[PDB]
Amino acid sequence: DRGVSTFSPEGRLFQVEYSLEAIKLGSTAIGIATKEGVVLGVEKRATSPLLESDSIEKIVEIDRHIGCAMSGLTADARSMIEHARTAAVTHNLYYDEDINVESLTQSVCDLALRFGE
Amino acid sequence: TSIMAVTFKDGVILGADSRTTTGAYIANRVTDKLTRVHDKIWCCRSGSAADTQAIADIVQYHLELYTSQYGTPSTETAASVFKELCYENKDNLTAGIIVAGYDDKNKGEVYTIPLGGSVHKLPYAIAGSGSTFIYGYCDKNFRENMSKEETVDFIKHSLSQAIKWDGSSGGVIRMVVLTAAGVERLIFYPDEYEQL
Amino acid sequence: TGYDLSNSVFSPDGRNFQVEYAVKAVENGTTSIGIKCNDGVVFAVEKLITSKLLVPQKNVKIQVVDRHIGCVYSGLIPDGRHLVNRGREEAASFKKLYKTPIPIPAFADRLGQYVQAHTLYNSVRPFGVSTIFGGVDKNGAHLYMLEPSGSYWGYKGAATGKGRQSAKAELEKLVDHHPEGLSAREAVKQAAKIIYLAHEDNKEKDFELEISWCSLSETNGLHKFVKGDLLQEAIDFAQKEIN
Amino acid sequence: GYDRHITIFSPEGRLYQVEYAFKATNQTNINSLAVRGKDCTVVISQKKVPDKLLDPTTVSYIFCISRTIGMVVNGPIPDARNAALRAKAEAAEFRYKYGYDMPCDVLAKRMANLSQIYTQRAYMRPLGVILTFVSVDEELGPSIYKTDPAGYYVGYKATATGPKQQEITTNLENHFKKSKIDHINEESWEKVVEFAITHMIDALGTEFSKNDLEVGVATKDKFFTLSAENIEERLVAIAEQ
Amino acid sequence: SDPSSINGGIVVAMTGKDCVAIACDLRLGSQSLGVSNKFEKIFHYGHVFLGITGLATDVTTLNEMFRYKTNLYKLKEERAIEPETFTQLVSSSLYERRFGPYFVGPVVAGINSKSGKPFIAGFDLIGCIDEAKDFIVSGTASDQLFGMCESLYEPNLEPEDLFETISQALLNAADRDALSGWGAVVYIIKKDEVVKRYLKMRQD
Amino acid sequence: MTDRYSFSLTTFSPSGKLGQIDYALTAVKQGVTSLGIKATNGVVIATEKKSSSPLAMSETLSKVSLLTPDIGAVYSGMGPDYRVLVDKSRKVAHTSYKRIYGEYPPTKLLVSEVAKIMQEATQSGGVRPFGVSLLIAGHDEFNGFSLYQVDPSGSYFPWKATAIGKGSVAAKTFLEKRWNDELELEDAIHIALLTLKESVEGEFNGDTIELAIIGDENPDLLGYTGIPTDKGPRFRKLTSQEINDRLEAL
Amino acid sequence: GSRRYDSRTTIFSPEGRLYQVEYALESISHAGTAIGIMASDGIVLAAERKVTSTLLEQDTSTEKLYKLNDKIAVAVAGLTADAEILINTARIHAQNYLKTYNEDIPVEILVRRLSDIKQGYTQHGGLRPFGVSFIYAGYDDRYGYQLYTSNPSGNYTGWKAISVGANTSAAQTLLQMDYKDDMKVDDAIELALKTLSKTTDSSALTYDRLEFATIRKGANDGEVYQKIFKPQEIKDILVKTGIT
Amino acid sequence: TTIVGVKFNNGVVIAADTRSTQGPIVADKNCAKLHRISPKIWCAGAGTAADTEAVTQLIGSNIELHSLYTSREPRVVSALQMLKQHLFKYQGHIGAYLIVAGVDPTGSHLFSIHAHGSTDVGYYLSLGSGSLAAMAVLESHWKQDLTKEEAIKLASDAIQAGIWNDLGSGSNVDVCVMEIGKDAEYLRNYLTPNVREEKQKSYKFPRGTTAVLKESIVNICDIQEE
Amino acid sequence: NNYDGDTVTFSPTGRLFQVEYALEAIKQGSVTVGLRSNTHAVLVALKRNADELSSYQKKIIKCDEHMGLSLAGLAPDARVLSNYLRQQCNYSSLVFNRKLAVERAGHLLCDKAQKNTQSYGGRPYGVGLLIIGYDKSGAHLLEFQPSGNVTELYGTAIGARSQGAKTYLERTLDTFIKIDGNPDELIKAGVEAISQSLRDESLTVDNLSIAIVGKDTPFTIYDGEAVAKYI
Ligand SMILES: [Cl-]
Ligand SMILES: [Cl-]
Ligand SMILES: [Mg+2]
Repeated sequence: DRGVSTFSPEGRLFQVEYSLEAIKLGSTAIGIATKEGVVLGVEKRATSPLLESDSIEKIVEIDRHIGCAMSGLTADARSMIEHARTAAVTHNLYYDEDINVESLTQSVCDLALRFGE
Repeated sequence: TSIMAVTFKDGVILGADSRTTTGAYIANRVTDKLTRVHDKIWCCRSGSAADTQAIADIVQYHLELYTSQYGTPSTETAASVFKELCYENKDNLTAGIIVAGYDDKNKGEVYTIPLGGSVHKLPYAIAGSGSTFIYGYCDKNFRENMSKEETVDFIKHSLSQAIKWDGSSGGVIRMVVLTAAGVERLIFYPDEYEQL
Repeated sequence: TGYDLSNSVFSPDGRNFQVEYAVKAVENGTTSIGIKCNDGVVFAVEKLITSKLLVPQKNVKIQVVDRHIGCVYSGLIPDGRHLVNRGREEAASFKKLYKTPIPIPAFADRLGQYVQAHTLYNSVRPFGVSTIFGGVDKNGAHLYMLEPSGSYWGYKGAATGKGRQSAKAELEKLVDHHPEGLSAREAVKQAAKIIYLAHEDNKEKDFELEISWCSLSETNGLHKFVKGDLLQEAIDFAQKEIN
Repeated sequence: GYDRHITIFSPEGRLYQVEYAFKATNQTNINSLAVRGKDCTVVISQKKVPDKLLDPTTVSYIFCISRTIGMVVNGPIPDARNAALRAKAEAAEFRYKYGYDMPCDVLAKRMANLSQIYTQRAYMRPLGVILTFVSVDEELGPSIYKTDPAGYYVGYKATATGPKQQEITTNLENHFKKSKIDHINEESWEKVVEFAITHMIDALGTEFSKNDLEVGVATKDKFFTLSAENIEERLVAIAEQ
Repeated sequence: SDPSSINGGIVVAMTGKDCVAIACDLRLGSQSLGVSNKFEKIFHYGHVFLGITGLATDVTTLNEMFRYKTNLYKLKEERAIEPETFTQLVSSSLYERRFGPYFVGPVVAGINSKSGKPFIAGFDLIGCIDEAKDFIVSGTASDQLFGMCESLYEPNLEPEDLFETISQALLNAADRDALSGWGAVVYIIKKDEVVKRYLKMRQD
Repeated sequence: MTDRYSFSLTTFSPSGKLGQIDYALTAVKQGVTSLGIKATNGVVIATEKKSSSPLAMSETLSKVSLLTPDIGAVYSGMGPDYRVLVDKSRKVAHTSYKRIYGEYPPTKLLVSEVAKIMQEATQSGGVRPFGVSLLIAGHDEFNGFSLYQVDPSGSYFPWKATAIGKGSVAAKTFLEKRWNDELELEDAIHIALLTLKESVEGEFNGDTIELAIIGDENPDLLGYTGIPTDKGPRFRKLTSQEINDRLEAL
Repeated sequence: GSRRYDSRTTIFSPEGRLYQVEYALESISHAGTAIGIMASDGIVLAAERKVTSTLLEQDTSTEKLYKLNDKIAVAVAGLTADAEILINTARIHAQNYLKTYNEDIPVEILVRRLSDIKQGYTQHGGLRPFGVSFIYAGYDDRYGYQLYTSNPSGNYTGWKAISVGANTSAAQTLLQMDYKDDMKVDDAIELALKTLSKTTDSSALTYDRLEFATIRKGANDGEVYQKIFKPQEIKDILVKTGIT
Repeated sequence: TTIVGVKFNNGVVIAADTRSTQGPIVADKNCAKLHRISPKIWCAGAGTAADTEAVTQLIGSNIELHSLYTSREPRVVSALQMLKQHLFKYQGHIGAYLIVAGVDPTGSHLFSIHAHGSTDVGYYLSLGSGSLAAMAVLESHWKQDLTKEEAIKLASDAIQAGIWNDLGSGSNVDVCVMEIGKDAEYLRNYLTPNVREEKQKSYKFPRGTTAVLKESIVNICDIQEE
Repeated sequence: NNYDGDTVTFSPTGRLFQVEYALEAIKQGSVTVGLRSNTHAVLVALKRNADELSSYQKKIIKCDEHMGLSLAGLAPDARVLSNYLRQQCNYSSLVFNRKLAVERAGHLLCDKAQKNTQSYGGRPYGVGLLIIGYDKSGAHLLEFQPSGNVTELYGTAIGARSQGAKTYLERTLDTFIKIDGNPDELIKAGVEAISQSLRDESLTVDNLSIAIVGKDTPFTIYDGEAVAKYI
């Protein structure tokens, strides 16, 4: 077939570009940052009325000072959240402090390109 | 054990006794402690017989493989292979080895490798438990560029005294002569060397 | 067909097309040469000045292995560096075990086997470089040239890259006109000339000359770069011959 | 059609990669020959130095595997040297483990088994070489054993390898039909080399100078290659009768 | 501390005319404390009998191990294992644990179903085979058993006579050992019938 | 590097065929004819020594191989594949049996081990099947004399008599007419030579035919005396002369 | 690299089927028919050897019926070599269970273990599945006499009467017609042979083309006996039932 | 244990006693200490009994496979090398002290091997607890150019010296002769100088002497039909 | 075409297409400029934003007190390579108490990128780097390409429209090399150089990113109102 980590002639990774198409099919999530706080909101999008909507968990706590909203193949997010929570708590253990939001985000993004064969 | 290697004008001569002991019992009275690792590179073995045999067997294998690829190895190269084994496995080995060989370019060379795994290039070398009794004699009587007959007498007299005083040394005196002419084996029996 | 899509696949000819495609990368590269002299070897290479912004004498191409071997190559520069890194590991382990510095024929096979190994599997790509290398050992001077296939031979003179045919012709003249041999200082002068003559194949951009040498008399059997007055002397000799 | 790229069976029960490795064997365009004397085994091979820039002393397809065993290769030099290095390692290991020099036929079998593995395992390609091993074995006497990319091997009275092997083979066949013996009835190896060169000249129909040939000789307890001057002396003796 | 004398026990085997006998005591203890008086040490895999003395956990473990191996042997070979072959299997299995051995003293007894020849054998804890013609002994009272067997035994005894000889050898040896006794069992084995007798002995 | 072929190269096709096994059997069909016949007091296995060149010494190439003192083997198909199988077969006879039970394995169980090795080459990653069919003749105390065929798939069947390779279809028909349950070993050797002559084109003599038997114990071939229970190998390879003697009474 | 030559044995089709499993089942449909019939007092296992020869040594031959332990046996349909790999694994599993719990392994537990091994080859590893279907005939003290079948997919089911291999559609119809719950072993023996006799591709059903076995409590008092029928015994039961 | 090896004109002979001990107790009175590595290569073993047997079987197995691979008769130096490398690897923990001898295409050979991996060459050798008693005899009576008959006598005399004078040695004398161009003859119980005298009394008991509690038939047969 | 499926495959003309496609990713990236004198070395980078609400992607990374780089292409690949440099700079300090030479830093990057171009399974790096530094032999500027090729230069530029800045530096070569002991004038020349690669957009306060290292100047990055001076 073809490599999973293959570059296209335009200089983009095929698999990364295809995963972005899957995210476009996902339910909407919106975030707004202010000086008084940051707001996160999501569309639940239940597939049927018999589905108990409160079980749809698309907004998630990472730590007391960090939250997270998701969109796309939401099953894939569970291991990312687990890593984020571990990273946040681990840093508190090592340094007796809250972890910077940027540093937490960077830790999550390090997982992204760890794919291959 | 009484072993020695002596360089001279035409090359180098190795010498050794023939006694192997298990405490005070002589397990072998006709042992051959002069062993061949290459055509004109031989060694004298002292210490554990098992360890020194295993080492010499490996070295012979390395130099056989060296020769197949890069041609005849130097005596220094042979000493380095011995060293690498004795040094890296110093905790588990008890081996005191003297390496001696003949090149046409470098002529006769002698390297001694004691317990630690250090290497020492010398004009002549002595080793083994019986060597202690002849440090004085060998230092006083050694000369550089001796003749073959002079060198044989020097080794014969030296090992004779080492055998006389050391209980772990005895039997026959074996010698191996390494020159451009070839490889000559010599042997000297008690009745000959005791009366010296 | 499809035999050329994968490395280590024999075609119906009995050929490995992937190795033959690696040769095309070598032929695309700059010219590099080697000259065996009386008591040593001389290496020279063409460095294309792509821009004025390149710092002169800084982007060094010729590489030393151990202290007595020089290596130069044409083709994919990174592939050559990878090969030299291995050569340095091979030379280090040889000296570690056997004490003496690695002989040149011994060193030649170490590279040869390694390059040849990269033609045995489809999981690896062949080397995109032809490497000219050599030096002085106990048995004297040796010059070698190693191809992507792993093939190598000893040489009196060697040349590879885009200007290899021009160079080869010049080397052949030296072999005929000097059966008794060529001196080390002569070989440096001739090396400069041959690179300048071979530059006609890369005549669009101007270039920078780089020479090195190992000689028993001139460098005590150690690899050194030709610098300063001796380099300028060779450039002047080269410039005089083209005019 | 990926059954032609890796070593798996085609519908005809064939291994195309093995067959193509046989074709790589003749890429060098060199012919070799091996014969047995009373006390010796001689192997000769064509030497071709096309480039004037080459150092002719380094151009060789004959290898000294051990003190007793020699090997001539028909095929590209990279694969040739690969096989040579391995055979040298195997011969040395054998001596260390089992306490005696590896016989010629046993080494041939070992290398043949290695070649067989490449015909069965997909990730390893066959080597495009035919290996001819020669020695004077201490049990079997003068010995010639030849290995190919298929993993096949067999002993020989005499043998030939290369583009024009068939012409050489028939020439040798016809000689042994006359003499009705399995070897060259000759005391000295010098005359056995002269026989080998003479019958190659007759078979190929070409004359040879000292630099056109390469000769290897196996005697009891050593194998050695002849220099250009040793071959010249051999060519002079042939011309004088 | 000494593994071979924590639990205690003995086994003895003898040959007779077209028959073999194997016997063991029934004691299992924790040093001075007697725990069980029903701990049999003789097992059988088809027509091959195995007695094991020593550390009781290893006795149990080895029985389960040889049951395992003989059941597979039978499935593949389509026949029951013979004493000569089983003897080699025990030696193999024990020597594979050369530097971490089972602390046991096995004894094999049986009759070859094809030749009809009586067969006994003994082992040390690491595999060494003792293939005796007369008798084999094992356990904490092996010295006692050697003395009894070497004096009482005579060749070519009939099954009913052999029973008396082996029973007296065991009983009198066990009574001179603090860690053996508490009951005894004797197997009398013929080519196609096997009788098992529990002996009445002193319970101290 | 690394062997990155961890996947099967033999797979089921839509029709349910395992292609590589079928193709391996085709390679066996092209191979030289070999046969086996079982008698009351022995077994015989035979094949043609198809010499690749008259300069080649065909004695050095052994198509009939001893696996144990009482078990022999012959093949049809790819010779190199056969050679490595014999090496593995001899070794597995020791490692998986003799070193455990102190005796050589019975014919059927050694065959089972060989079959296992050939099955694994049919399913394991990055390998092709063995391109050979084996005929394994042998004797053991409890099963007596026996003859087995082993195919590239790993399947094995016991035979009274059979043939494999080039002219197997004709040879099996010839054996059906001649075989009975009262054959002595000499009668089986005679029938083997008759059957093998049909598939051979050129020279037919002791030097071009390879033939071995599993018969009586050979104390003369044991190499030592002093142990009554050791009576010698039942496997014996017939000499060139011994074959020619029986070709006169043919 | 190597990806080029990978068949990808463990993938779904667009329809949600496992290619290799489906093709393995196609292979098995050409194998000799094997039948299992469960009765109140025992179980019968019958199976047809594939186009044999007169020169095949039958009395020492075994291609269909195998013994897993004293209580459990299997009938094979497919590649014999593949089956023997699994059979030896099953024999070991039974002995492991016996060593651990000191009790004979329950039939279902053994079946599930083998079926799980087959499943693994369809989900991971990139290897081809085993081209084998089993009929398990066994007894234990929980469920008594039991018949199971497993196929390359690793799926297994329990049966009163079942066939695998060739002509199962025709065979299953005939069994469904004449089978009754209060049936006995002697009657089940007759049913098994009559079904093979009608579904066979051969001209006539003879002793040399059959393997036969029974698992009976017809053993002296409360215990179970496995009987692998000999050639002469198969010949006699063929005359008794009136087929030859 | 007393084991010896003696070279002679056209071959080599080895011999051994037949006692096995467990401290001061005799475990086996007729132990077999002469092991066959290959048809014409036999070794005698002293030390740990299971070790000498196992190490001999292993090397003998690998020698057989080697002989089949090379299509050659095995050599003594091959067995010697494989043994010493194995024993050296286990740093003496495998307590096998061997005397290896045999004939092969090279000639007749005699070697000794110690548990730590050291080998020795000789015309006459002895190992074990009775090696000093045996070597005393060998040093007194050995000569160059011995005949087969003289060598067997010397070897068995050396073992007897151990049997009588060493408490670790006893019972019978085993011999193996390996002559060039001949089959090796293994002479089990070549000498039997320690037969037990007749006992003064018979200790056969009256039937019914032993007290029994229970009886029962043991089922050794398989599960039955019907 | 048929020879661009993976990095292990040469084309019939001896080209490695996967490496060339990785080189293409750099051309899509935002422009960045590098230049040096004898005393100082300067990096100037045009940062790119996603939209008006988004931040401007950082282009410059610090590797040590005396070394750092600017990136163009896949930012995560620059993080992997800069992390490797940080470790190598750090290994040199801890083991040898030695600041890593800029030339040797380039050799290490070359060899790391190369392994990804000759092996199956992996992929080439999709980023180009401009490394500046001041070591024992003065100021240095390097250009890294993911093919493995590393080049020491007086000045250069990589990314989209980088040819304009590269020409300007080629004219100004004789002027800016002489700017010794004057950091502000060297930055001015760098800001004027990167301006030749601009179209439509101009240099704003949160758009521009500058870094400098020199004789008595640790590697420091300037962003925000710190670069308003140079606009
Ligand atoms: Cl020694
Ligand atoms: Cl092999
Ligand atoms: Mg009490």
